[PDB]
Amino acid sequence: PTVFHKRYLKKIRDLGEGHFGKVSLYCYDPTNDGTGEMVAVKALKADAGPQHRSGWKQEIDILRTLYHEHIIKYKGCCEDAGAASLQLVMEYVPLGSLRDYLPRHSIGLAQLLLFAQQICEGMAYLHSQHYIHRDLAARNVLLDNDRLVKIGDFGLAKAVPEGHEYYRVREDGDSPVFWYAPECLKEYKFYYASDVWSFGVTLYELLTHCDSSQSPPTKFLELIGIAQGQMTVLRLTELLERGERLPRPDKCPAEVYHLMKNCWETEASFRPTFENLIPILKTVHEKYQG
Ligand SMILES: N#C[C@@H]1C[C@H]1C(=O)N[C@@]12C[C@@H]1CN(c1nc(Nc3cnn(CCO)c3)ncc1F)C2
Repeated sequence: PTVFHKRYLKKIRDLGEGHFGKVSLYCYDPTNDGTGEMVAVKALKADAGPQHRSGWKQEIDILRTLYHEHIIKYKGCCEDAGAASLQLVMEYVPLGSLRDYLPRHSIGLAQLLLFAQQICEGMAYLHSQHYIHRDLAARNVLLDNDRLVKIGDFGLAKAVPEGHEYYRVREDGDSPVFWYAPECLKEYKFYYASDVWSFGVTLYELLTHCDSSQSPPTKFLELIGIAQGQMTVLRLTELLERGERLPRPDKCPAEVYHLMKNCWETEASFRPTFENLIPILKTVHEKYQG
């Protein structure tokens, strides 16, 4: 319900961008004095079509209904008269994404597992509200402080229809295929368990400290090759069905690699849920923290 008056919004810097949107850092100063608040403002590009505009209004509604310590805080909206929609105003998460932060800050295994646990808490909460994320990756996990992480973007999140166990996708060029389970790539169905697969890929990112040369697109494209025409996804699907997986990251314990592999079960029903992961991660964290 909170309305931001565009007259007090001063742009500081870009925070991220996608195909049909951009997130920017703004100082919202209704004075000019030191009572200024820093906010993350997400805007839909003016040239976006009806499918993206309807999806935008759904995204804004999704963030309004979500309130959890490991989910970015919705702050309000303001009229985006330039794009003729609304701008989603959220809290500014100061340390940015783990994708940006990890290659520059060598973080201990213990803090990595704490983040892993926190992502699961935020995800079990999202699944309890009957939503699927569809874009769980380290670029979407924001660092507030060294002991606090938040899921910071919901651009692809969808409500799971009432008497159904999955959502039917309709794959696009923006689909994060390298974080996707076989059932998403093949049958065009996204289950709650499909997010658990993406969590396994996010856990692999964290354990590689988000090193570009070890990234899921880099590692999978080395396995598929580049002279494959329109067949990257088909080749990805068949390597996954042969049981090929991203490798064990350097210094990753065998137990945590096994947990990653368990999130990556080909059969979606064999994967743990986010509720199952929480006491497991709690326990593996206490272990390493000690
Ligand atoms: N459309 C579209 C766009 C692609 C979608 C996008 O940018 N989504 C996001 C997850 C990114 C970052 N972001 C946010 N980032 C922050 N903090 C922050 C500080 N430094 N940095 C840059 C190093 O990461 C980011 N606080 C809130 C956010 F909301 C939201």
